[PDB]
Amino acid sequence: HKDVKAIYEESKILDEATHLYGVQRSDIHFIADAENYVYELKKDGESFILKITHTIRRSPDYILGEMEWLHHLAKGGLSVAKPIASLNGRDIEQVDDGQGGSFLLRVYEKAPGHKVEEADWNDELFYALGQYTGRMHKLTKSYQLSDPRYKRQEWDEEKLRKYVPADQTLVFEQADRLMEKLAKLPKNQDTYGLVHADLHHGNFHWDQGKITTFDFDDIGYNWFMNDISILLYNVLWYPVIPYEDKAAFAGNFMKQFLKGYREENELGDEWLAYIPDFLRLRHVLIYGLLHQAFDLATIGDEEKAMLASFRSDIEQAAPITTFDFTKLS
Ligand SMILES: Nc1ncnc2c1ncn2[C@@H]1O[C@H](COP(=O)(O)OP(=O)(O)OP(=O)(O)O)[C@@H](O)[C@H]1O
Repeated sequence: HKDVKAIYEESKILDEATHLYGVQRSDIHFIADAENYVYELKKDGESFILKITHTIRRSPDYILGEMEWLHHLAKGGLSVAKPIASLNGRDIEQVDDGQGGSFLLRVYEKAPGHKVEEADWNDELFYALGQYTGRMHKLTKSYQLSDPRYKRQEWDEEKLRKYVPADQTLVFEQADRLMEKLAKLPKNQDTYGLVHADLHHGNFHWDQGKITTFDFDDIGYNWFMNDISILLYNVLWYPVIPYEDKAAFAGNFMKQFLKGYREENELGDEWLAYIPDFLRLRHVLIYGLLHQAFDLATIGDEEKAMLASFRSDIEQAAPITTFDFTKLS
């Protein structure tokens, strides 16, 4: 982001990171610069990830909410990429930028193992995901926010009039209609809570059967089942091995997943009926995301094809898959 780029002096800030985490520049290796500057850190045969944002993008209060939730999960025995306390004991280190803002550094453990590959993509993985997500939801039920200042967002706070062309009347009607239905869903301790909100196979590592999640940047309050539907949406979108039949792959994924999940959390079967609304809601979000990403002026025929496919799905309230999830009772 250009306002942040304008301020960042990588060598100056990374020297701070050296003073703050005890890892020399030699051992700090650039990885990405999208929503954070991301570096891998290596020391004593161990690996860590360092992320850096800024106050122009995120408040420390906000990120402290994430840190608090990770601590709770780790404390309860869930394998997560734990934040690493700086030499001053902090999970977030604020580095003054010299002009009234701060860079926000944080370091996490590098999750053991690798992103899943074709040999790992099978019913045992989908079962394991189910077990792991069930443990996660179970543990979030006992999470106690320490103060309202660190409070994360509600399900409907990250719809598309800001980013979509204002003449797409039918898009907004369907989306409005969808969000109004969803607002009426019951929220209680056994249906709704702080959840990861962005589970896919880019966001976890697999190490001889053991899952560890990372990228908790966007955690928020949401329904347990929507947390689950977001995983489903992503695995339907970019599976590691392509599937032949969408509905039957959706059905089997959720069968394997729910068998594992039922070992670890009790979520009422009435929730199954709302998997297709939640898949549709994620479709709406993506469509809004692609309008923010795309410059409609400089966009080719393929980008417009993508946009068109999404647009007619939304407009016609088309199911993302035809599988009937109520049969997995
Ligand atoms: N705690 C962590 N443990 C292990 N790997 C991590 C951790 N955090 C981030 N990564 C990995 O380091 C990089 C983080 O980069 P970033 O989140 O900016 O990119 P991404 O959008 O996830 O993926 P890509 O850049 O490949 O499209 C990714 O390759 C990510 O999978």
